[PDB]
Amino acid sequence: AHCIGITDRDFIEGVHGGTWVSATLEQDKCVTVMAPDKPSLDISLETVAIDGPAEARKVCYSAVLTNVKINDKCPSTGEAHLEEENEGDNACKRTYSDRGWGNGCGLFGKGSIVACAKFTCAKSMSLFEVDQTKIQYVIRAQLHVGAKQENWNTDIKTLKFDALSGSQEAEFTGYGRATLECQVQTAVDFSNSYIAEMEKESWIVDKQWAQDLTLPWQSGSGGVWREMHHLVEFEPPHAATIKVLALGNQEGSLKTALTGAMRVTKDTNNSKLYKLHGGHVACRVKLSALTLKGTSYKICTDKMFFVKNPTDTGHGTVVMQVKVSKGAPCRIPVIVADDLTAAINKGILVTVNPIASTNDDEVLIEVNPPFGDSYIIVGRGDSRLTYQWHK
Amino acid sequence: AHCIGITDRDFIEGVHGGTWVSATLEQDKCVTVMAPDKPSLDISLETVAIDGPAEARKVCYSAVLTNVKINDKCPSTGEAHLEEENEGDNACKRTYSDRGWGNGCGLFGKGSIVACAKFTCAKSMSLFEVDQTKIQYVIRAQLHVGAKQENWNTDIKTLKFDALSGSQEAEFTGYGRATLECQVQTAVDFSNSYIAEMEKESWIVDKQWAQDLTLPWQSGSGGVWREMHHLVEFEPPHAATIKVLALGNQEGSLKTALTGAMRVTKDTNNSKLYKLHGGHVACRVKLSALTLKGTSYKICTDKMFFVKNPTDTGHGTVVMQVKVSKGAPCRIPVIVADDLTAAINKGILVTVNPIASTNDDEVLIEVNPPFGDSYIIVGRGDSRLTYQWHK
Amino acid sequence: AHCIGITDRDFIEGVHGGTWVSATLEQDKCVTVMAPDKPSLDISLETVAIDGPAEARKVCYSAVLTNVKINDKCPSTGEAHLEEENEGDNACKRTYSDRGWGNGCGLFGKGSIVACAKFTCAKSMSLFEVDQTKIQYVIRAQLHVGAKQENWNTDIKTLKFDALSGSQEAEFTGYGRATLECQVQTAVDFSNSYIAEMEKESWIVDKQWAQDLTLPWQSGSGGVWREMHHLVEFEPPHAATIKVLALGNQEGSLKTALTGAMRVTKDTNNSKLYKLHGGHVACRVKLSALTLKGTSYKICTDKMFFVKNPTDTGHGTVVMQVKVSKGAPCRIPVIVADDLTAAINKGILVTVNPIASTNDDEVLIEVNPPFGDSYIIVGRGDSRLTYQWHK
Amino acid sequence: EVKLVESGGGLVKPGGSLKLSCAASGFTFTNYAMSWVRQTPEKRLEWVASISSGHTPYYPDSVKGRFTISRDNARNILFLQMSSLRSEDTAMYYCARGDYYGSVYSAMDYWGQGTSLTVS
Amino acid sequence: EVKLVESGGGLVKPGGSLKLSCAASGFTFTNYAMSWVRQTPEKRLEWVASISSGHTPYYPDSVKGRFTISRDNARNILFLQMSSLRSEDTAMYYCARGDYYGSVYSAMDYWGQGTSLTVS
Amino acid sequence: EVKLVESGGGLVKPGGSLKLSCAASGFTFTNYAMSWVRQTPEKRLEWVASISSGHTPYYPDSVKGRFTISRDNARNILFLQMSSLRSEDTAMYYCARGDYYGSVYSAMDYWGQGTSLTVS
Amino acid sequence: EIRMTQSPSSMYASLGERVTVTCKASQDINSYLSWLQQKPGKSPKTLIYRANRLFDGVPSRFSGSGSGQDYSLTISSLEYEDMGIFYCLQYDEFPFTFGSGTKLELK
Amino acid sequence: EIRMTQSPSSMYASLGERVTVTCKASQDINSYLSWLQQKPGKSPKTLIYRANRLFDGVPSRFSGSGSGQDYSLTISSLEYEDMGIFYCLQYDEFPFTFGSGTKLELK
Amino acid sequence: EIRMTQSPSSMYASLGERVTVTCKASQDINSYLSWLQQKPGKSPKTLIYRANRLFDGVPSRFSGSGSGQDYSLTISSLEYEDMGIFYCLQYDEFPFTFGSGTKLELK
Repeated sequence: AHCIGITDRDFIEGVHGGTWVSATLEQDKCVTVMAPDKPSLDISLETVAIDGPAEARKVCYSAVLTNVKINDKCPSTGEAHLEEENEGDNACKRTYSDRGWGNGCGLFGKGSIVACAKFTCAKSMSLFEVDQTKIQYVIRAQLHVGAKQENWNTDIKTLKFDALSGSQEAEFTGYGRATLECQVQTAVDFSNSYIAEMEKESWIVDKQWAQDLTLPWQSGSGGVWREMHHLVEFEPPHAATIKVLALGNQEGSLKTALTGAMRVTKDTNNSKLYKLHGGHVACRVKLSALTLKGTSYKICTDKMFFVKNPTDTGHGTVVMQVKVSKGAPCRIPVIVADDLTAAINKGILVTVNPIASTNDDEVLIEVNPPFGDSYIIVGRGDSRLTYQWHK
Repeated sequence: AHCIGITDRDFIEGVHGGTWVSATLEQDKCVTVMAPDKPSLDISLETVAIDGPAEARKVCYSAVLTNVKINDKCPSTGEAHLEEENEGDNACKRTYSDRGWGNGCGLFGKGSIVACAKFTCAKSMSLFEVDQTKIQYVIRAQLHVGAKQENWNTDIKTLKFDALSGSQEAEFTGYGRATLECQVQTAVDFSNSYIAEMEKESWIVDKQWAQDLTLPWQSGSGGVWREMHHLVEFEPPHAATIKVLALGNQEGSLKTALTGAMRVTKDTNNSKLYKLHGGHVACRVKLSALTLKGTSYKICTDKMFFVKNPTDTGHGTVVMQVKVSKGAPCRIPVIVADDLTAAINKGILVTVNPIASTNDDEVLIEVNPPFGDSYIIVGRGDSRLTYQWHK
Repeated sequence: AHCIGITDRDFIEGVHGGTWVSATLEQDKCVTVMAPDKPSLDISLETVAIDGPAEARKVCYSAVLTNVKINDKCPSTGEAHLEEENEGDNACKRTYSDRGWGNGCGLFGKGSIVACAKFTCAKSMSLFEVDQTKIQYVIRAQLHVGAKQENWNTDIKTLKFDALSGSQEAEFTGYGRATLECQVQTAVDFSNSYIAEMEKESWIVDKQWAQDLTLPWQSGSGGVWREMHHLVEFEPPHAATIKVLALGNQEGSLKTALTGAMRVTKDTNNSKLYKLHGGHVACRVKLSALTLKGTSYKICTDKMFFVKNPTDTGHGTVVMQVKVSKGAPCRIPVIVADDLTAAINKGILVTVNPIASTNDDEVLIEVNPPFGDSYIIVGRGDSRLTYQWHK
Repeated sequence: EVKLVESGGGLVKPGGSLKLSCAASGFTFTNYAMSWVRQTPEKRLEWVASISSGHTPYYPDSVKGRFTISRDNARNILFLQMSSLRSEDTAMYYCARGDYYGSVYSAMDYWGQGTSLTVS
Repeated sequence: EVKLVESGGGLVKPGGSLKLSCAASGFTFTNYAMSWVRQTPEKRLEWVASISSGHTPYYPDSVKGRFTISRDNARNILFLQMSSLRSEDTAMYYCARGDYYGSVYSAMDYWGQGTSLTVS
Repeated sequence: EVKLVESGGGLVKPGGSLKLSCAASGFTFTNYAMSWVRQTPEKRLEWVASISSGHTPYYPDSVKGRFTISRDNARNILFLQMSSLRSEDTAMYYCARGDYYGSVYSAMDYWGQGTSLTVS
Repeated sequence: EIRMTQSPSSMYASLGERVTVTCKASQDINSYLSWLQQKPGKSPKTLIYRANRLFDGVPSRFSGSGSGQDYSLTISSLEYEDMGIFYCLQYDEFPFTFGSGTKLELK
Repeated sequence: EIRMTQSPSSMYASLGERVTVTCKASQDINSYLSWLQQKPGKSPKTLIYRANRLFDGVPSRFSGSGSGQDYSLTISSLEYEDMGIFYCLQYDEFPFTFGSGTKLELK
Repeated sequence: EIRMTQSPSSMYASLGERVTVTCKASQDINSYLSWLQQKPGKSPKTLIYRANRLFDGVPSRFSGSGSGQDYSLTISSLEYEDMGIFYCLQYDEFPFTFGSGTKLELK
């Protein structure tokens, strides 16, 4: 009763009387649990997340330059300098130039020349500091109650998990309980890394990479851009002039290098919640505390009718929908066998008992068929309902 | 001639009928010129000089630090900044210290630290570039007229020389004319060098040395000191705070290193005029236009006497002061000989005629006597005057 | 304890029933003391100092020269003398010059010449001798009371130790006493050395090094300067005169040479108090008079919470800050173990009992997880609080 | 828009103790440094204390052991513990902020409405 | 006092030429930049050219290729080659230094008294 | 007895020249340094010249070249020859000896009776 | 070629009055702008050099302000000694130019 | 340890006219100087944060200037709301310090 | 260049009165100062050739004291040879130079 078509849908079966089992989850997939006489369970990672990591640093992937200003000195007349050179904010560079009498100079030789321009970032990425203690895990769980597919969204459990709350317990109405026990200490190493964001798109990458970026960068809080001479370059001088080049938006180059970095996204609602893809974790669960809600109920042996016919799962099992038109808190027998003689239920009933809980509503059923040809069987007496199946 | 007094004479003798001879002059020494029938001529450097050379650089050799500032950040939370960083006037440095809860720090690890201080040079040397074309030489020239020593400073001739006033001549009353040429374009390499200036003391050194000096420097005027790195150093941070050393006045170190440099001095009469001590020049002279003033005169044969006795020079020659009393415009015989028989003038007369120009006035004589014993003889008859001499 | 903030920490563990332990102490670092059933003690070397050591020597690293005098004699007339020569305050030099008629002399040759100038130290460093008897240690020591980070400054015991004292112990309330026999007699060899004082900077230097310094020097009594020849220099005479040269301020050179010395520091509160930087001390410590104070109190696990969550120290143990508000004075338990099953307390507990001594206040705790990774516990039941750690 | 406002003022017995505080608003509170100043009954101003954005404290020798400044930046609550309060400590007290780089070396910017303190 | 004083105003035929000039005094004139400006009739004030402390000129298209500035260290004299003159260029001209660094890009402090140029 | 006796002071033509002299007595004259000094008619004393016991002369810049000392210690006589004489001076002249250590840098010991210049 | 102007043809003004002028350009100049004053029959004088700060001797009677495209000068407590012509001036691109002129007159 | 002093002191002043107040320190404070004002009872506010530099919102009518060890504030024309007690404050040196303030009033 | 300035010029005092006269020099003179008298119409006389040094035959009623830069005579009793002109003379620096002189009289 969950996990339609999931990219992996693997089974773990507990040893009988084993209070715990362990599982490793990856956000692509889910894992379903068999408990040898207790309702089957299933679990999956909705997300791992950080909220509002610290705004440590910004980097400009593009800038614009304006009002380039220049002056000069004849070779003997000391050395050129200009007000902006003494301050920042202007990415200044200075060098020697050839000059001669024909340039109006007093003498022939190396003069000196200085050039600077106001620098402003056009577009910038931002970086943010991960706190491991601010990591959250959010895990989905659902028990194979056979509830209507629509009801899954109101049935589904979710639990928060983090190092300060390493244990939690799910509860299921009449279906008992199960504890869950996430593992933080070896899941992820984000302490060595920044979150990085550009335009509604973001990645996680290690601090040392960010430190090594050739691009110019900015404090978390102020105006002093720090290394503009990586982005700007100056032509070799002509006799009294230099033209100064802004490199274009490095964005594509940068975004190409990040192509191997793990992707991250903002929430729509909390703009400061960052949700991280590619996450994986280990966890443990107490199986014992679950309950088979309706095993005592009346066996149907009656003319139920199908609502969605037996159809192949993404892997292995078959699924179907059925309801009872007139009945009770009731339960339905299910068998899968080589022959319509049905000598053994060769396959495994996955919802370990599909109780027809009410007159109101259909129930979902899931079965692992055997290899080769087999017959699906539901109900009892001459009133039983059946169809062919294979592997 | 004044060259009698100098600690070192070089002698050069012109070939008969030779229009020119050449000599090399160096400030601590002087030259005397002999020619077979021409009054002997002596020449010397007074000085070589530069006028108001242009400011290449200023260099500080001491500085004082004040208004020292600190800022810090908790280890993961960012990178420290301070407004004063953004202008060179504050001689910044940046570093990290560990911090932890003992520092009140909210987490354990390397906190970022920055610090600054207002920098001022306390005492600075200045540098100036050698315009080789602006070099001047001054040559002192004098003739062995045998004029009294008391008169030398009024008889002596001073000649200017300049890269584009490359020829000059001198005139001596009755003794005629002399003309001089010298290597104003070529005698020194010093366009490769700066004049170095401290308080009332100065040197000349090559540009490369100065440019290599590991000390903060300034150029033009008023601009920010461009190389704070060396004169200021900061301790390791301690107890999440820092304080800043300053190195001592490097003046002594610098003045020690300059011990190999050639020395320079200031004209008290002209703050722009610098005089360079230790230069040398190559020079050439026309002797042809000289004449021996008194040649036509009679001999006195009358009772002259020594105003000052025959006496040793610095140079193995000897000198005398003699006056004729009753007499005439007269040329007086002087002989150095083995015997009072005076068979041969064994040695060389340096003032090629001693002339008593008037009965009132002594005349000064130099001769180069032979090795060993000899007699100096002056005058004739029993009125003769004589003196023993040795080597 | 204050000691948590030290960057360099190491553990001494006493053998069981060792009533004494001992520790070696160094200003850069701290020691922590463990014993099987005792409150842990932290020990740190504080200031090592002298007040008013006696003046050894003063050295003028800069001086100025003025009133310069010259006197001279013609070579035959014997040796020159001067009035100002009569007293050492004028730092005289005597030599010989050329003289001759060209400088008005009566005879050519070497003549006696003499010069003086009053000499005054501009700036001087001073030296002061180490009385080992006057060496005063201060030492900081504090038990792991689990006191709040802030209260460290007030619980801390500060004790002074010197060559006149063996132990001067103190008591910790309820935790009892520890005696402290410091190695006041033995820890340093400085009797062979001076404290060197420059302007607001100072060093310790051996007497030989200092006495070997060539700059002019003066007794601690301030007697007239002894050796000005090493600061004052003289040109070879020009026939009229000698120029006298003051060497520059040497402090830059000397402060360079001092770079190998251990640094020393002035106190502003008493200008005669000098503090030695980076010293060593050791001490013998009694632990048996210590007490685990809290054993009387209960265990309640009564809805405790973190005031500040667990975190790694600078030194690989982990710490946390917690309160039981309301509740009662209580000593809640702490363990680190292999698993959430918590089979073995595989790592070491570093402070043994908390004391929730008043219903409004927090406690600080420290633990030492085992190599690899391990799980931390405080409190009991499903209501217990937990986290995860590496080695 | 930014606002600071004081709390915890009033009266205590001489030698006694208090913990003053301020609530502050409109700025990313971690980034600023902050400080306290007295207006005395003499109507002469005085500096009390400051803390860096790097969470480091500063005091004048008038109170080196007496006050303690502190803040919680996550809750952006600022605190000023005090003890040994003497007659001369009776004054108006205001708190204030520095600048966005937030060294204590800063021209102080905005001041709270103030709260008084007295002893008797 | 720092001073400028213009010279070489007067009258000339169109298409003729003149020396406009000025003397500077009271400062190390070589180190400053220098600049020329005019007020025309119709009560407008207009730049015409400047030179760096480095001997280097700057020109508007109104005058580009007509004129040049020059100066000497020898006497601290400005010159301006009034040339190919044309009817609009009748104005009171002025010169007014530059800045301490020798930037042409600057404000400027002190103005000479100016002189009238006219053309028939 | 230290009697010192100047001679030769008198009238002279402007631009003319003169040689002054003085006779010493009573001490080993060679050992001492000496000086010439002029009492201005408005009563300003002014140093003229001095001479070392090593015959090293000294002069103020005001008479460089124009004046010179010489001495004859075979006869204990001082000379001061001078040229281009100018009515800037019409003083009484005196001379004096220095230290027995014999150096220019001495106070004056004793002065002669003097003789006066005039120029017309 | 930066265009710029300030609007007023003149200010009629009186002793102790406060009066102002404002200028607007074609490009976001870096406050590399000045205001200049000229009483008749003599050369101009420069009051404010970088658009916020004065040269020596210019009295507190004057001040100025602005950013980017927009600037102003103000006079506090005017006097007749301050009357006459006024000009702005840009100088962060080489076609240096003054925009519109204006003037200050007694009422 | 720095101290500061004002040569002026609490006074009446000619409302509407320009007004001046002045301070000196123990030493050079490198223009780390701020000026501030109070009206009785209500909380003080800042005016000048370095010599010749101003907050937003503070009136352009103020300016103060100086250098080294001594400095002065002016307003180029006073206002009834703006006459009050004025304080100056250096903030370079380790213990910060205030210069004793000057009141302004007129009938 | 060196300059001297004796402080008085024209004092009068009784026969046997006590008087101090004093001079400051333009820089250090390190007590290479002398004090001289001209009795009118006859050749000068030498009094003190460094401070704290009586010249030979000068009576003990003359005295004088000094410093780096400022110096004085004191006369304990102006006996009748007092009448005349008193001069200081520096001789540390080779352009030797004199005070103005100063007279004394009875009438």
